[PDB]
Amino acid sequence: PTIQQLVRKGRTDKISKNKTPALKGSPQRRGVCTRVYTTTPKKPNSALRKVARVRLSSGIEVTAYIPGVGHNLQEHSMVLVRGGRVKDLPGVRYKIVRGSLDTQGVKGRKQARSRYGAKKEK
Amino acid sequence: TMTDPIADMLTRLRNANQAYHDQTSMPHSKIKAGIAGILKSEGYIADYKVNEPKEGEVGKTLTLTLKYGENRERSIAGVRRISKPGLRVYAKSTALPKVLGGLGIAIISTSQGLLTDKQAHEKSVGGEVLAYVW
RNA sequence: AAAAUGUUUU
RNA sequence: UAUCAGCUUGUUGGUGGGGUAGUGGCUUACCAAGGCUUUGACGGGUAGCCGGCCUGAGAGGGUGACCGGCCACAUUGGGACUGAGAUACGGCCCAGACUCCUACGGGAGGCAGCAGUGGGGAAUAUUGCACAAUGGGCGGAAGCCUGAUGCAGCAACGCCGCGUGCGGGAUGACGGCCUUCGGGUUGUAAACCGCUUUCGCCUGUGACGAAGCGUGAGUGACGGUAAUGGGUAAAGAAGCACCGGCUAACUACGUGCCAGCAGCCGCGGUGAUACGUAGGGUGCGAGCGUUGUCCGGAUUUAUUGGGCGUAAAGGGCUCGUAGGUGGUUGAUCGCGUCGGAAGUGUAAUCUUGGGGCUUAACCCUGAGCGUGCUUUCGAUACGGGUUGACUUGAGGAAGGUAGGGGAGAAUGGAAUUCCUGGUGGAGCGGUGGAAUGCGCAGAUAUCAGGAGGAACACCAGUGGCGAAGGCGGUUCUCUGGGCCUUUCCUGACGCUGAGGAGCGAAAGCGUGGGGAGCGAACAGGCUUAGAUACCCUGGUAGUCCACGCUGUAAACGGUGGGUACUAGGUGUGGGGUCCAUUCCACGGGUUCCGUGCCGUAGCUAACGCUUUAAGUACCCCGCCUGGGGAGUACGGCCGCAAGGCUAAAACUCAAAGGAAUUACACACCGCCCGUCAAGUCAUGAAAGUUGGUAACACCCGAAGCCGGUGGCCUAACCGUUGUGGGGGAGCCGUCGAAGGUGGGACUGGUGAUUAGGACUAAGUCGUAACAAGGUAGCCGUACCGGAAGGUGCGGCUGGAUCA
Ligand SMILES: [Mg+2]
Ligand SMILES: [Mg+2]
Ligand SMILES: [Mg+2]
Ligand SMILES: [Mg+2]
Ligand SMILES: [Mg+2]
Ligand SMILES: [Mg+2]
Ligand SMILES: [Mg+2]
Ligand SMILES: [Mg+2]
Ligand SMILES: [Mg+2]
Ligand SMILES: [Mg+2]
Ligand SMILES: [Mg+2]
Ligand SMILES: [Mg+2]
Ligand SMILES: [Mg+2]
Ligand SMILES: [Mg+2]
Ligand SMILES: [Mg+2]
Ligand SMILES: [Mg+2]
Ligand SMILES: [Mg+2]
Ligand SMILES: [Mg+2]
Ligand SMILES: [Mg+2]
Ligand SMILES: [Mg+2]
Ligand SMILES: [Mg+2]
Ligand SMILES: [Mg+2]
Ligand SMILES: [Mg+2]
Ligand SMILES: [Mg+2]
Ligand SMILES: [Mg+2]
Ligand SMILES: [Mg+2]
Ligand SMILES: [Mg+2]
Ligand SMILES: [Mg+2]
Ligand SMILES: [Mg+2]
Ligand SMILES: [Mg+2]
Ligand SMILES: [Mg+2]
Ligand SMILES: [Mg+2]
Ligand SMILES: [Mg+2]
Ligand SMILES: [Mg+2]
Ligand SMILES: [Mg+2]
Ligand SMILES: [Mg+2]
Ligand SMILES: [Mg+2]
Ligand SMILES: [Mg+2]
Ligand SMILES: [Mg+2]
Ligand SMILES: [Mg+2]
Ligand SMILES: [Mg+2]
Ligand SMILES: [Mg+2]
Ligand SMILES: [Mg+2]
Ligand SMILES: [Mg+2]
Ligand SMILES: [Mg+2]
Ligand SMILES: [Mg+2]
Ligand SMILES: [Mg+2]
Ligand SMILES: [Mg+2]
Ligand SMILES: [Mg+2]
Ligand SMILES: [Mg+2]
Ligand SMILES: [Mg+2]
Ligand SMILES: [Mg+2]
Ligand SMILES: [Mg+2]
Ligand SMILES: [Mg+2]
Ligand SMILES: [Mg+2]
Ligand SMILES: [Mg+2]
Repeated sequence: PTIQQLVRKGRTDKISKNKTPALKGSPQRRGVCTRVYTTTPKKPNSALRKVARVRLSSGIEVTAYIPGVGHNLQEHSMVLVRGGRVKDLPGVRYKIVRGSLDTQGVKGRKQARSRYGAKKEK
Repeated sequence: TMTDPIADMLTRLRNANQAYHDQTSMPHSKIKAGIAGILKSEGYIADYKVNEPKEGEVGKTLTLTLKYGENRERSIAGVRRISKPGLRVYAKSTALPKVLGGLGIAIISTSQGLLTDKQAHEKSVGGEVLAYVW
C-alpha cells in the first residue's frame, strides 16, 4: 500500500489465538472430577485414553487427560489441572498433575519421576 | 502525469545504462543539471551537456553520455531514489547514509547546494537525501 | 445410445 | 470500537452583578444562537500515567512488580468545618450497607498503616528487635514520639559466589550390563597410597558503621554478627531432565495398536534406539523439569521490510467531494528541512571510565545517554506559502474525419406459426431404436391470399464503437465521445480519488400491453434396477413493449487509473503529409492514434509477460494475511418480494493451494459429492424466563454551605445606663446524597421446540464432479426434485471437436 494508505489506515496484527481459556491466566487450576472415564483415540492410533470431566475452580468444566500407567482418582476427587494438549484426542487441552491433591504418582516409575509425581525410592 | 522528475532522470539513466546506450536525454531542470554534474564529478557518467532547444524549440535538453569500461562493463552498478514525493527523507549531519558500505555515493541536497554525503559530512551539513547512486 | 458401485488388515 | 452518527440548552458567546487566593458559565440576571463531529463528536469496552522492565540487529512489540515522580482513593454515597495548606487513612456531620455494646431509652466502629486472622486462590512471609544510624514532628534545651527507617525471622522466588575433595594408582580387580562367549563396558572409576581443610560442626579472638549523640557519666538494635586463629574427619554435603529427527547423547529386557508416549513429524499390529525398566550415555547442576504468560524466530501487518494474471488479494464501470500528490522558471518569506548557542530532559536504571565489598552479584563515583521540547542566532538546495512569468502537460477554437456509441419514430424483406381457399390422399412426425402425438372429421405435402409477433442471412472477421455492461435490416430526427492537423487561444487550469452518486448482461419483481418462435415449471412417451434426467411429443410463466424496481455475473485480460523510459520483426483499423508515373489511383515511404501476433533485455515458482508489461520507475485508490466454519449468524441499511450490502465468533483441520514433472499416484477395483440413520462437540433461532449495568423524567428529600427571617436567647461594643448595635438558637427557601414511582436503552444466563456446522461405524441411498467422467464444466439468477442434482436465460474457458 502507499504511504498515504498506511497513514489513513495502518497495519493491524493478527489475533493471537489463546490455547487454554479455562485456566484464565493461571499456570494450573484446581478442580473436582465430575466424571472419570476412558475415550478411544482418533485415527490412526487406538487405545483407551484415560480422561476426566473436571469442574475447575474458574467455573468452567473441561476434559483433562490422566498421564501415566496407573490411576486412582474417581468421582469427586480434587485434582490440579495444568495446560497441555493431547494430539490424538479432539477436545482435550488440559492434563492432570500427578502427585498433587488427590491424584497420586505413578506407582512403578523410575525414570522421569518428577513429571509423574513419583517420590524417589531408597 | 509526471510526479517526480528526479525519479524520471534516475530511471532514464538506469534503463539506458542497462540497455547499453551511449547517451540519454531528458527535459532539463536545474536540480537535474546539478545531479548530472556531481555524477560526472564522481565518475559515474562520461559527461553531460545542456542543449538549447532546437527540435521542439520549447525548453532545454539535458543529455548524459555514459561510460563503459573494457569489455563493455557498466560504470553504474545501480541508482535509487530515496526522497520520494509521497514520502520525503531528510538526514542530519550525524545520520548521513552510507551507500554500498561507503563505495557508492548518496546524493544529498543541502542548504549549500547539492553535495555528496562525503562532502556533507566534511561540512557537517545535512539535508534531503535525493539518491543512492552506486 | 444409455450402461452404477469397490468398508476396518497389520 | 462505526455491527456507536449525530452530541450539547449554562450548552457556545456577550453585558451587569455576585463569588473566589485566583482567571473563568465558577455563579447569576438579561441578550444573542451558538459550540462539537466521518481528520470520528456522543456512546460502548478496557486501563491509573511515567522514569523504567522484558524482548529485539534495529525499527518495533509486550509491560507499568521492587525503586523514583505525578495522580486518584481511604466501609459506600454526599457534605462542609478548622487551617498557611484537606480525597482530611488512624477527624467531624448526614445517609446506606455491615460489626459490636445496651438496663431497649440509646451508644460505639472502619488494617487498601505494621505484624496477624478468616476467606478466595495454582500461589506470596513474623501477631520480631531498636530508635544505635539516616529522615520527620514538637521543645530554648536535656529530651519525648516515630510498625518512617535501620535491622532480624520466614520461603531455592531471582541473581551471584563457593563446596561436596586433590595428586598418584592396571593388576585395567570384583559386581552389574552387553556379547560374535573372544571379550567389551562401567573405569583410574574402585580398592589401595599420599595429601589439603574452603563451607558445615567444635572452640577462641572480635569489629566498622559514631569525625554521631550526651554538660557529663556514658552511648550499636543488628550482635559474640562479619572477619579471623585453633580442632575434627575425605568426612556432614547431588540431584533433575533427556538419549527417532529438529537436538548433545543407545543398547538389552518386558510389552504386543494393549499398556502407553508426543512440541510437530509421528511411535506401539512381535527384532520398539520413540512405551516400561536396566546398563551406558548427554545436557545442566543446588538445582532440574513441567505449566502459564510475553517477545524472538514470523519479512506471518513488511516505515526499516511483503504482496494482489493463475497461489489469499484489482472495487462490475465511471463520474466526482474531502484528502494525497504536482511541468519549467524569476523574486521573496524562512513554516518543513539543515547548522550553532542557551535552557531543560531529577535521582535510580542503562552504556562506559575509575573505586569499594576476599571475587562476583551488588554498591559508590565521573562521563555519556536522556533519541525530545522551548528560546535564540544563522543557511536557502529541496518541500510548502506569497507573487510574476513560460508552454511542453491539460483544456479550448478552426478545419479535416472514422464508426453495430446512444435515444426516438417510421419502415423493408425472408422465414416460422396460424387462418382461408385450391389440389391431392395415407400417413405424417420423431429417434440410437421407438413411442407419446397429429392424420380419411383429408394431415404431411403443394399453390394462392391474409393476419400476427419476434429476430435482422449475405456484408460480418483476423474488424469497428462504447467507461464498463454492451452495440448489426434500412431511413430520418435528436445526441455523446474519439482521432488527426499545421498555424490559433488560455497558461499547470494536471493526476488520482475514501465516503457519496450514477450507469450496470441475463434472470427476477410490480402495473398495463403483446405473444409468432423458443421455452423453466408441467403433462405424456421412451431409456433405466429407478430416471423427480439426458432424448421425443406437448407446453405456462418468461423471452417482446411501456414505465418503474432489483444491482448481481467466470460483470475476466481472473491484470485499477495516470505518466516517463527500455531491441526488434510482422499483420491490420483511422486521420494526415511526401514522392514518381499520373496530374485519378495503383504504389511506395513518413508521421499521429488504435488493434493483434512473434520476440530481445528484463521479470516470474513455473506457466508465461515482454513498448497494449506481468520490465525499470513516480503519484493516488481498492484489496490480501492458512484451509473450513462463512460471505454464514447477530445487528443495521436497501428492496414490493427474491434477496443484496456491511460483517463476526465459538469450534475444527495441519494442511488448503499455484504451476509444472513423470482433482488418479493405494494409481479407474482409483478418487469423490449430498441427503438419510446413530453418536459427540460447539453455535443460531425461539413463546418466554432470569439477571446485570448505565442513565433519564417526576415525587419526596438528611447533612451542609449559601440566601432570608428570628416575637426567643445574648458577658466584650455603644448608651439618653429604661437600652441599642452585633451575634446565636429556631424557622423558611434554593441546591442536595439516598429512597420512592414510572417508561425506555444496553446486556449476561437460561429456554420446550427448532436450524445448520464440525467430527466419528469400517451404516443406508444413489454417482454429481475429476477422462469428452460418459449430457463439457463453472458463474449469476429462476423454478423443480429423497439427495446428490435437473432444466431454462445470459455469461466464461479455468472445455473440446473440426480447422
Ligand atoms: Mg461576567
Ligand atoms: Mg482499574
Ligand atoms: Mg502503556
Ligand atoms: Mg511506587
Ligand atoms: Mg479556613
Ligand atoms: Mg487525619
Ligand atoms: Mg496522608
Ligand atoms: Mg486504619
Ligand atoms: Mg496488613
Ligand atoms: Mg484456599
Ligand atoms: Mg534525629
Ligand atoms: Mg538534641
Ligand atoms: Mg508511641
Ligand atoms: Mg544426535
Ligand atoms: Mg522388545
Ligand atoms: Mg515481526
Ligand atoms: Mg510465537
Ligand atoms: Mg507474503
Ligand atoms: Mg498493481
Ligand atoms: Mg485467487
Ligand atoms: Mg476490473
Ligand atoms: Mg459494488
Ligand atoms: Mg482536489
Ligand atoms: Mg514542483
Ligand atoms: Mg527559487
Ligand atoms: Mg550511575
Ligand atoms: Mg574491585
Ligand atoms: Mg537521568
Ligand atoms: Mg512555492
Ligand atoms: Mg470539430
Ligand atoms: Mg423505447
Ligand atoms: Mg456469419
Ligand atoms: Mg479478434
Ligand atoms: Mg501569453
Ligand atoms: Mg453504489
Ligand atoms: Mg430481462
Ligand atoms: Mg414482466
Ligand atoms: Mg403481465
Ligand atoms: Mg422438452
Ligand atoms: Mg463480460
Ligand atoms: Mg474479482
Ligand atoms: Mg479506480
Ligand atoms: Mg500502471
Ligand atoms: Mg501499436
Ligand atoms: Mg507478477
Ligand atoms: Mg448474507
Ligand atoms: Mg440465543
Ligand atoms: Mg427537593
Ligand atoms: Mg444561615
Ligand atoms: Mg438584633
Ligand atoms: Mg434546609
Ligand atoms: Mg439519587
Ligand atoms: Mg434448547
Ligand atoms: Mg457421474
Ligand atoms: Mg457430465
Ligand atoms: Mg425438471
